[PDB]
Amino acid sequence: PERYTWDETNFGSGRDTRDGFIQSAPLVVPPPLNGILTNANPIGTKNDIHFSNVFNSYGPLTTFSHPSPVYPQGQIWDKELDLEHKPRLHITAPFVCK
Amino acid sequence: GVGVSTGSYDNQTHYRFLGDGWVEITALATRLVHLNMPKSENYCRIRVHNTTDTSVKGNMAKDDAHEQIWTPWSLVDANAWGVWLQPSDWQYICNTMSQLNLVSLDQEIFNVVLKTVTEQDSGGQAIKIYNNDLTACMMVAVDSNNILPYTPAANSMETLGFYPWKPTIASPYRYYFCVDRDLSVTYENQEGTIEHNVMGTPKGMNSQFFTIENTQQITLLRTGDEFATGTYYFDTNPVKLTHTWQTNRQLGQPPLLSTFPEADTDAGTLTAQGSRHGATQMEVNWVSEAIRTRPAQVGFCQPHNDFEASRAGPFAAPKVPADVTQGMDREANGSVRYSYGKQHGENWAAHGPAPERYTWDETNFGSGRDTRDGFIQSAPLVVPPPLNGILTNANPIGTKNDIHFSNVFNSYGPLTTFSHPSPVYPQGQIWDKELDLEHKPRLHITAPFVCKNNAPGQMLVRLGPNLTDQYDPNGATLSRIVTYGTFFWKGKLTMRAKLRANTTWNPVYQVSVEDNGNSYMSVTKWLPTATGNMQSVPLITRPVARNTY
Amino acid sequence: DFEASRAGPFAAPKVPADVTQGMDREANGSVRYSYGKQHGENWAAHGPA
Amino acid sequence: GVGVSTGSYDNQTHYRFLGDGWVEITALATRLVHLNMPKSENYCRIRVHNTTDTSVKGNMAKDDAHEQIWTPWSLVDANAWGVWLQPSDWQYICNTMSQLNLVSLDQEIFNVVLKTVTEQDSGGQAIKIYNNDLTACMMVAVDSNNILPYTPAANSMETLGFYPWKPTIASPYRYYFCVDRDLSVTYENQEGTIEHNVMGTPKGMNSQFFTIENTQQITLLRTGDEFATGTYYFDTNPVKLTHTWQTNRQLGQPPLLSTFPEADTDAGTLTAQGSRHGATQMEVNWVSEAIRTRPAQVGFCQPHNDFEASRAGPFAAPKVPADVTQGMDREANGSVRYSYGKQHGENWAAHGPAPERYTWDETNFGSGRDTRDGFIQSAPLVVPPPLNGILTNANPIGTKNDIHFSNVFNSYGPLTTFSHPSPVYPQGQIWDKELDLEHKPRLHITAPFVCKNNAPGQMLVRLGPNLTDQYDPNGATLSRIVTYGTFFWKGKLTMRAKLRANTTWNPVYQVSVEDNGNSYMSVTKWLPTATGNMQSVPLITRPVARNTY
Amino acid sequence: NTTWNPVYQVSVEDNGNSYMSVTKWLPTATGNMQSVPLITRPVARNTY
Amino acid sequence: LSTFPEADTDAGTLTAQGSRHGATQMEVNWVSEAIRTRPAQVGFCQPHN
Amino acid sequence: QTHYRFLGDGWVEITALATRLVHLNMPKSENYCRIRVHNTTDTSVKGNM
DNA sequence: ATCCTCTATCAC
DNA sequence: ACACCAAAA
DNA sequence: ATCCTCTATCAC
DNA sequence: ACACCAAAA
DNA sequence: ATCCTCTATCAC
DNA sequence: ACACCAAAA
DNA sequence: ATCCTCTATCAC
DNA sequence: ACACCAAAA
DNA sequence: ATCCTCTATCAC
DNA sequence: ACACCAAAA
Ligand SMILES: [Ca+2]
Ligand SMILES: [Ca+2]
Ligand SMILES: [Ca+2]
Ligand SMILES: [Ca+2]
Ligand SMILES: [Ca+2]
Ligand SMILES: [Ca+2]
Ligand SMILES: [Ca+2]
Repeated sequence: PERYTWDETNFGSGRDTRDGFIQSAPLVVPPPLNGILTNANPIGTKNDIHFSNVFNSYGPLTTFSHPSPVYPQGQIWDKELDLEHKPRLHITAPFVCK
Repeated sequence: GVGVSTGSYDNQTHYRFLGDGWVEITALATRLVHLNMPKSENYCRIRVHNTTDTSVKGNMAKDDAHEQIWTPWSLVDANAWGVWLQPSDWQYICNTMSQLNLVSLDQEIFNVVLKTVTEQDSGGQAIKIYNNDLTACMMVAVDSNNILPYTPAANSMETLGFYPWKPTIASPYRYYFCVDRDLSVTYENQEGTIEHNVMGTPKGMNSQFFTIENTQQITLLRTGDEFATGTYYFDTNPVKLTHTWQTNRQLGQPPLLSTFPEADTDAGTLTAQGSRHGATQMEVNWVSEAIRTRPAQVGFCQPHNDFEASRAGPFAAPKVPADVTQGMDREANGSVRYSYGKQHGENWAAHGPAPERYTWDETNFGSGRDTRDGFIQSAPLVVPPPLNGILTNANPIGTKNDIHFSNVFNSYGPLTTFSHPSPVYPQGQIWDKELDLEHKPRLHITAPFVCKNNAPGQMLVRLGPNLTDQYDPNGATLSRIVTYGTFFWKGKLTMRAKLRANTTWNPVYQVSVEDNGNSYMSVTKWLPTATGNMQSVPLITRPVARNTY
Repeated sequence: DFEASRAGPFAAPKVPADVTQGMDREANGSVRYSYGKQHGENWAAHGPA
Repeated sequence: GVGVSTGSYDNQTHYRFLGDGWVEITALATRLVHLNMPKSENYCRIRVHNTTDTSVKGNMAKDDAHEQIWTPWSLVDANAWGVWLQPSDWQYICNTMSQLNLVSLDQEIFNVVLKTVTEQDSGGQAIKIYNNDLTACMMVAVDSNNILPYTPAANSMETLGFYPWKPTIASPYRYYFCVDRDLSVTYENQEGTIEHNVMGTPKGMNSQFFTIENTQQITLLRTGDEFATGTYYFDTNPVKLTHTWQTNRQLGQPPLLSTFPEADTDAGTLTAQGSRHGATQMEVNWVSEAIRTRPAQVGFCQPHNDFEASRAGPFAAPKVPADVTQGMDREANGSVRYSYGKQHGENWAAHGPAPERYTWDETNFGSGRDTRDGFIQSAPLVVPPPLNGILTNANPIGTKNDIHFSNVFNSYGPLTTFSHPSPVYPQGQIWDKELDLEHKPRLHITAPFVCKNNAPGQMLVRLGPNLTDQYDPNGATLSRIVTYGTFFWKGKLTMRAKLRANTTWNPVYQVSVEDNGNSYMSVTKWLPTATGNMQSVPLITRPVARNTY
Repeated sequence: NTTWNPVYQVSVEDNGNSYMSVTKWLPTATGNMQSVPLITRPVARNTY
Repeated sequence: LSTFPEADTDAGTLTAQGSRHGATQMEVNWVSEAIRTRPAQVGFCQPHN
Repeated sequence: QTHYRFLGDGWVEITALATRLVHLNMPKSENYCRIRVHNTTDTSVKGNM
């Protein structure tokens, strides 16, 4: 089968794991060592597993953009989960019936 | 056709009282603005790279990389409490009301003054002669449709004077352009190099260049002309004027007493934790205020100094302000630090360029978090936890000594409910536009009022190019008669509040002043000096206790 | 997730859910009630228990 | 009576959408114009002879001989796309519409500024003082009846600024007069002399001398005055916004296939040319796409560098633009070369007087001609032609090595059908007057729109003679107070277009931009510099494929 | 249209090695063709 | 801006981070695009696999 | 076909027309089958899940 | 306040 | 946009 | 375009 | 000139 | 004379 | 303050 | 149930 | 056969 | 005789 | 069950 990867175009919303870092306490001009966790330091003793793979930035002030539709192959509309508490959207498709 | 004023000075504030204790506050702002020729005759796409700082290993959190577009136009922002109300008033409103809300805004420009300067007396010394040109003109325009990007002046303490009897000037219009900056991570000295600290060039897909002239209707103003706004109506949500306290530990039914105090000293007791009724979501066969079930989660844990980065570069993540707690964890519960300066506070007689600063600690108690005491137990709950049976604010993550679960833990979720921040009196921003993102943010920390629909068009101004007898278009760079001007600006801001109701018993915290002391609230602070200098210190908004359940 | 504020410490509430084969109770917020004779109990149950 | 603006700045563009996808585009142009005293106080009948160049043997094609009449008046031409629309817009229109047409024009002058300069400070150094005279006036007039000869400014890149935030000035009014110049033919060095390179004197029968003052109604404008045009209605033919391709070889019924391809590689075959049905106008008993009969002739052969001459002197014959073809035969299919300069493109930071140039290759394919392959066979057609049985682009005419049948062959005729040229975005001319010749030309290469009836009267302007205390009419030549001025010009241009329909399958060529590259279409080109410099590069008009049969 | 500077448009390109090459949305000699996903939202927005 | 470019090459400069006006939610006595206050958070960090 | 109906204020009413020839043969199972699917062949590996 | 060289799209 | 050039624009 | 510390001799 | 001070100015 | 990127709170 | 953004504000 | 590349001789 | 191609067919 | 901290689901 | 919280419930 032929395959195609779709890279979303909502820039300014993306994230570059490499440069993402958490400093500490009381902010310091140039951080020590044990004063900043980076995408190098390993979590739970695994070499390649970093804070990224477990960090969730989401929250109140977290605002973003609805994905886009993909021309051929893409899905158009979709039903909504019958869950008393719904999801802010489906990645499955663009249009979700209210 | 000239020699007759075109407007009228009025910097008053009216409290119109209506029934059921509703109130119609009316803000009157009049101000004298000065303005001189924009150095660049055109639009400049300028870049800014601080290699001088980005090059250091630890330094990144000091990154100022970006590329703005400099417009020869100047903005007229009044979006800052400090511009409308009088110290005392803010007192009054806060000490007396229960809620406040934006209603409508009305702006007005008039009494245009245009002058040119001629540096003469070359036959004697070096003097300067002042005189006004009548034909000369000014230019105004309003981006009502908001085609241009939003540029809040408080976003830089560059709004207008908070002092009426003293003039003021305008911040020049400048806006961001698309680049795609990149910077690597490093610490104190480490080893190797900063692998790559790049900037970048304009991308076809996101290049956006506007021009006041191709977007708005510009109006010419000579001396006798005058300009006036429409009347914008705010479509916003009101802001409570009361702080809260209650935390998950104090929500509803206090446990039942079995032991009653004897004297005003000793306390009382409850029933056996083992043999006590109630509910919990832990397996233990007992009960404690700590583990008892509550309606929802008040406040939540936020990640400390979460510098994240995108094609733009790195930046600190914003975060919902909250009480600092005994833990004095500021950066931990998003307090904010302002750096205002002499048109917005400062003393006045303060020497040097050193700006005055103020950190604001939010008053929504019961919502704060004390990092120290925060801890995660394990599995199957155990009375007193082992060691490898509880992670604390001591244990280090990813091999770093000072980095703990706090700096990466995010408590947020469905049951996580909190309170909208409060406004800061002088220096504070009032309203703000909303991000055009199909999925919005539950609020902005940037300001109190966020417009549900479209928002106040920004008011742009610029002097008109006063030409000389010599002019060649193809000519390198050329002369223009020196010129500058002034004009008054008048604003109208209407608000709606209601009087608070008294129901307690025990009096309650009120914003007050104090005799000549070393007290934060000391009259003298809001008083003139012998030479006439004064400062404006932020004031408490929401002096009175609320209730949340 | 015992968190704490000016009030003191306390366990964070959490949306109940199925426990799963994993029998992870405290993990998917099941709730434990401790009612007593006007609200259940047998009746002939002895002691304050 | 002064100190109050008389008009309003607005350089916007509105797209009014109506049903059936029709559209009403509205162009708004506002511009600041500067103007100084006309050196000649009168009308000058001046002559121009470039003997310095005409004298050489090969040189003639460089002849600039003529005699113009210099009027102390200045023209205000806005007839140039670049003045109305914004880069992006032209994109939009072209990428989205299917046709465009002129509708109406409206001009307006206002906010007059008149100043005099007094060079003083002779008691110190050498300064210049600026100040405005109120009583002073400006003069405007409109040759609505078009008594004066037409003088399109694009006919010289001297129209108005294409950049709004930057001022501009006017081209002075000048027009041709009757002489009867004559020049002989010569090459590289030859022998003998240039037999006679004469100019000549005014002829009684064709002498035509006009004067703004005896032809128009001049209106005086002081500072508080203002002037405004009527509202001209264009009576013109629309311009398609699509290029074509099909050539005589692809018109209608493709021959019948007898052999069908096996794989995406190999091709298919037709039927025996001998044993194939169809029609031709050659005697041969076979058939081939080359000789088959077509509806008519698409495009035609034009004579190369056909310098012809009349009582005026020599000049190159104009010629209907067309595709250049693989043959890259520019001068052969009339592409055009423009030499614009900084108010009309140029970069800006380009050094020296060197003007920037651009050659425009027409996009009406299937209409072009490749000189190389063009050939004439003989009599009675022969399968493979002899030698003296076919004249090619190798064989020389009249004993000159490089002069072939092409340079003298004219393919034009009844069955010769073609396409109207296209407009060029910046720098291009919009409309034009028609020659008052009882027998007209099927179009002008000069511009897209030619007025069927009368046309837009030219707008003339001139400053008024500011006299001194000293004046003698019989006096040789005399003083007048230095003076110069400015004013804004506002134009309104309305157009009508319709949206294109999508019917293909396969997407189609669209005008787009590209990331920071070495690409012709690179955002950066239409962007400001750090000091604020920018250029305007011509853009493709008719990006989309049409159909002609 | 409000910018100045033109803007990204979805277009095709001559017979190349370009992602956007007419030929992709064209039939073969035996009549074969593919459908390649296309860009939705070629044009720059604004969010603030 | 406090420093204006000379030629289409070199860039411009800002004011002293220490001596610059604005607001931030970090304790430092300076200012930088990186730490400055913004309206809200655009995009967010998601857990990998 | 596909029609672009143009209305004022630049609103547009697009109309999609789809016609297609469908083929269909007898459903092998005459009934409803509750079938199961386990890929032990892959689930058994250590890394694979 | 533009209509084909006047006034005068005067020829409406 | 009448108002299309020489009449009945 | 003056009314008792606002708007508002608003309390007429 | 009501219009007077705390209501019904 | 401010309404969500035009004109046009035009959608009243 | 309609006029809440994509329709029938 | 043919009208100038859609619907729509829709522009009657 | 209006219904003539870019408007008011 | 329950309506979001008063009177007052008073805002109907 | 208006009566949805800050206006015109
Ligand atoms: Ca609008
Ligand atoms: Ca005439
Ligand atoms: Ca006239
Ligand atoms: Ca008064
Ligand atoms: Ca408007
Ligand atoms: Ca049909
Ligand atoms: Ca009650």
